[PDB]
Amino acid sequence: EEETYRLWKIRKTIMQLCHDRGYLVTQDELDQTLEEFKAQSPRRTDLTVLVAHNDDPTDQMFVFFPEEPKVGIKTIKVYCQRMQEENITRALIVVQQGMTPSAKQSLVDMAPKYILEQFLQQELLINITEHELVPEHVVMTKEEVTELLARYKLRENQLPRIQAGDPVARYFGIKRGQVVKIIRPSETAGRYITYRLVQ
Amino acid sequence: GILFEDIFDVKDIDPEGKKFDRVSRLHCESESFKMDLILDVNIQIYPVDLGDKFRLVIASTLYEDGTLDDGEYNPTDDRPSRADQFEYVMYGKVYRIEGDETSTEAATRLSAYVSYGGLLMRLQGDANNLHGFEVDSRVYLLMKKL
Amino acid sequence: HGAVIYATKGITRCLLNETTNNKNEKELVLNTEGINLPELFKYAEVLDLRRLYSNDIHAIANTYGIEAALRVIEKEIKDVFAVYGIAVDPRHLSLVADYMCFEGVYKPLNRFGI
Amino acid sequence: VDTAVKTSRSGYLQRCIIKHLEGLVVQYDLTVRDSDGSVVQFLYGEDGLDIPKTQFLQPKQFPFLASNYEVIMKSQHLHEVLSRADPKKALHHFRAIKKWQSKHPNTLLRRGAFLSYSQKIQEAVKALKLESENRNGRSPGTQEMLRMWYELDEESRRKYQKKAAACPDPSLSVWRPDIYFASVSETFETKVDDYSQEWAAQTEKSYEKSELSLDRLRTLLQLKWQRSL
Amino acid sequence: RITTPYMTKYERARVLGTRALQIAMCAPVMVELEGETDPLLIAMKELKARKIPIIIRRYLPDGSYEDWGVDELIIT
RNA sequence: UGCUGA
DNA sequence: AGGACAGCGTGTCAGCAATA
Repeated sequence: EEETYRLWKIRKTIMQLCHDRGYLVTQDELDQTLEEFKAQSPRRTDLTVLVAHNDDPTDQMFVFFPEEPKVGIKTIKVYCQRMQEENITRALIVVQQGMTPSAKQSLVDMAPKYILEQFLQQELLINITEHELVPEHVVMTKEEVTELLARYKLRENQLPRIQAGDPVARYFGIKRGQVVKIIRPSETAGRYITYRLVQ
Repeated sequence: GILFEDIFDVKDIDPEGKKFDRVSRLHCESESFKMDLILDVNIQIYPVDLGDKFRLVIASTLYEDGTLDDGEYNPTDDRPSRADQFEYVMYGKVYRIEGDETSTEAATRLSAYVSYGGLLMRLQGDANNLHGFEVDSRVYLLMKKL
Repeated sequence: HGAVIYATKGITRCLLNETTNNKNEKELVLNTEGINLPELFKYAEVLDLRRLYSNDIHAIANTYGIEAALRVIEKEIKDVFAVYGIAVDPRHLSLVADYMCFEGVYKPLNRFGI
Repeated sequence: VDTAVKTSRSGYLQRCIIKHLEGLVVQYDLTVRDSDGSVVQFLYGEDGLDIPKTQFLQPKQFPFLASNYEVIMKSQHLHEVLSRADPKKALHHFRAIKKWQSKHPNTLLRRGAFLSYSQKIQEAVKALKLESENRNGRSPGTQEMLRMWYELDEESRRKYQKKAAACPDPSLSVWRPDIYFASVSETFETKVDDYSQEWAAQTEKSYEKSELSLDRLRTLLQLKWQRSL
Repeated sequence: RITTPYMTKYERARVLGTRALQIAMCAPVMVELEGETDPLLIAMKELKARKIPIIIRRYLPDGSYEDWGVDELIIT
């Protein structure tokens, strides 16, 4: 019954990850304890969640928990079919051992039609975003980046870079070309604000 | 122009143990007032001992006739009636007045710290008779044994 | 000799330095002499995984990001100078760490960084 | 022997460092940029404030600036700068920040509009959602909340948003610390508040006359900050 | 219009240097010198009187510039 | 290259 | 693709003799 503890931690972390992306999540899911998780729900196909977005109610996300410890191209297709038929665009695949290396470039191959993304199970046992040293990241909107570049007379290159595989760019699901504001809690100035172009 | 006058008696010659060369710190205690005095006195010029009395006065002028002091030192002054009934005269400034600690109690006692170049004094007692003092105020400390 | 029964990848030994604080003396620390960040994520109920620290700065930059490696760089330089009583102002280490981590990666300040 | 070898290594370390960080200068927009314009920092020390001038801006050095206030204003800032200062834009920003932080004591509590519309939690758990299963993985009782919130709420007066909005961004970020009076760092204004509260409660029991007021000491400290930039 | 109103120390140094190099090349001194042979003392005398017709052209990191007058600049 | 000085 | 490896690197500060 440690499998259930792992399932509960991963589900809580994914609920927090979905709330930080701006999806409609209730307080109970974010404050759900183990005794009630196991009360509700055992399997790995009824842990799949489907969440809606604050705006764009059609824009929803779908979280998978594949059974195969090493997901492959066929496993990816089997529920890319589910997504294509239910009419969703985004997904999130929590894998237990990894993805066979061809799969990673397949997930990338699926054009903005159906954009997927993978997360290891050991990466979700804790919320890195809740570490002391990790600042708060905020994906800037297309109209705030323009005002930033205009205030500092900048170009989008010539800005600090954040890797597209950064453990906190993968969590906040930030695509390439997006600028993220970062609020460092500084011992010197309190709440220093920086900006990083995702690339 | 007197701000304080009393007759003390030396109780301790140097309790803290810090010992300087020509200076001695006397711990006295007034009579009929029960005021306390800590006084650094140059003992090479003016020897003082235990169980010794002395009349002590603090003033703001040496003329004892109203005229203020000019802040300039002339050893040639022609007004020679300035207080000379006193053997040891000093001249310093008050640098700290602090009401006593006790709260929820009357505790309307004040400690006045005076510096005489480098020789400190502390007068502690009922505030009623330490009103003439105020920080940054120049004062003379006249003394005369008995 | 090089045949080991079983070991967590990267960790060579742990140890619990009982006390690390006087203010809240009750603190306990599980120091280690290897580095494997994910192989500790399984103990989020035994140990505090926020407050996790490592001197690696490439492993932190891979599990937490680059804005979290900036502060590890700064704290490492500060703790290196502290053992001798020296104390460089934080405004200098801030600039050094911001320049090193400018373009998304922990880049060395050497012949290949130019 | 160790002296010789140590110096031999330190020389090379310093040469390498100096050969990479040499082109970083503070610009006229207070941003630390390299030779090609690449923004390294958006504010030098994360607040500006070059080092040598920030020695007396530490607390525990205010009782000195307060004691020597008349000399400091006459010798440097003077009455001219104090009255040519207009602090409204920055002062209002700090009031907004203070109000926000007053309504949110725990600043890591996942603020959100919909999350804020979970206070009916008992309203739903009582009797409403008692009959369902995990339709699409969410819950039987979460779907009732989603339905009540989604379109069964007011069009433009479903303003759970304001109760759940971000803290105003720091003043140095928006209000240009150099040309904007009273726009200081969030850690300096806290120190100034603490010291003003511990200094108005010392004047009361001081037996020495103080001709300085908490709101002249505040302007003094704000000018001494704005000038150490 | 957006940069600091004061005159940085580097600007004071360069303005004094240039005014001194001008005075030394036989330029008219608008400050009523009073027997001093140093052009730098004369340049300081002129800076204190607010008589220097030079235009500090502050360059921003993208090529854009702002032209300030040495008279319209708060000398500390 | 052998010396020497900080 | 697991390696084996060959390949560049720097190194505070000024004088004198003397000699390539």
